Amino acid sequence: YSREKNQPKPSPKRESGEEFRMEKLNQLWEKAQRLHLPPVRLAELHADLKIQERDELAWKKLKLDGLDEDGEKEARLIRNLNVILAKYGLDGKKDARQVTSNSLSGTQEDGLDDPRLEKLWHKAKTSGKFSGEELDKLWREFLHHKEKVHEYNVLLETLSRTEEIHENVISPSDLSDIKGSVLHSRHTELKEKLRSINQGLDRLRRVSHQGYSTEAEFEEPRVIDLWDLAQSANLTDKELEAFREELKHFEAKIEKHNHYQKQLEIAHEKLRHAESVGDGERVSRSREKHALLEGRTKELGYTVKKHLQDLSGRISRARHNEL
Repeated sequence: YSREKNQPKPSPKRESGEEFRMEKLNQLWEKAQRLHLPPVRLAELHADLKIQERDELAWKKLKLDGLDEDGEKEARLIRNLNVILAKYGLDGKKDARQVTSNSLSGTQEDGLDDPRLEKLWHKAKTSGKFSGEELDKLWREFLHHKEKVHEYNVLLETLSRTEEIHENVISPSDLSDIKGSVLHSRHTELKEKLRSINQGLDRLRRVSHQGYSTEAEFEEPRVIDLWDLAQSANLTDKELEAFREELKHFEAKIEKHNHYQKQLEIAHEKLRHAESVGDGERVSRSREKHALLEGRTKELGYTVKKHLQDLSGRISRARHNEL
């Protein structure tokens, strides 16, 4: 009834020892142990890891014999490592960056390859102070767009293939079939995600074209104000009169420049709209005035610069009576 059959139970020996030849591998094994997984899964997972160890030995021996050269074998092993961790989703990481660092560095120098990218990078870097710290921030979002876009495009292109299957896409359906949260939802996500991305790039354009320095770059209430003082700085009547008219014209000139700038901005908007026509009309006329207005603006700034130096020196001191 009992059927003892067998029942071995000899004294225990070596209650501990080394499992894997590597401590690192041993650590991972312990991690799986604490995780606790089904018997079948544990045996299968453990087996796979064992294969990796064996393969490692083989790779070493192959190199010893002298066969590997491209290094694809090692790359395959590395890729598998990431793949296994990726599937398990145990590829956890956190920011910390220890106090010490290799600070070694010594590889190929790279940064900008596409001329278009160099335009924005250099434009800001010089347009103001877009120092690699600020440029880096802009780059954070730049690549962010590249990665997100590739995911949407890559994923779309991925499922796009499963559409021309045996070349067949048509059925007695005005809109296939929608019952809620099916097709319409996908289209909405497409417009929402793409428009968001499109708006994102537009935002970057607006930031670089709008999110820049504001307020007058000069018109300081010090230099110009000082000239205004001139009168209160105790001057002669003749010099005061010539000065009064001189200052009046200076303030009037700057004011006029500002007016042109306003019209220049509006004119620019019209140019963009007119260009949308495609007929090429009004484009030439708008461009002509566009450059002319820009020319006067630049010319005015130049004149002010010279006037600033001339007046600065002459006003330095009304030493020669009427100067």
